[PDB]
Amino acid sequence: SSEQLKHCNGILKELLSKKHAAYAWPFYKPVDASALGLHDYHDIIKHPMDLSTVKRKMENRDYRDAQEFAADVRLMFSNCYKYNPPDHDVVAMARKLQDVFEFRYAKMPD
Amino acid sequence: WWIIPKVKKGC
Repeated sequence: SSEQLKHCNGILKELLSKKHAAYAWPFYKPVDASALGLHDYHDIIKHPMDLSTVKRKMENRDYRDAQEFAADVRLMFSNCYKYNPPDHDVVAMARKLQDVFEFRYAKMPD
Repeated sequence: WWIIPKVKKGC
């Protein structure tokens, strides 16, 4: 219930914390396709997502259950895996941050 | 930051 959303908010705070900043920083804000020269990004990624958007939704009480929060976080990683070849640093960073997310999300209070 | 966007991190 609200208890499960508190667990989600805790995960979100952890993903944004200094402990994980070395691999989380590419996901703090929406991909700036123009600034990075990725002029095909929005043709390949039709539903962009990032941690600032997840945080805005959490602060506005947008998520009604844990599954909705998890779908957004996982969409963010999915976009990274779709756009970027797996040998690029951003994919290694995404996989490590998703490890953090999945292992803690799995500890959802029942 | 990126040395090369997406490809290689610098920080």
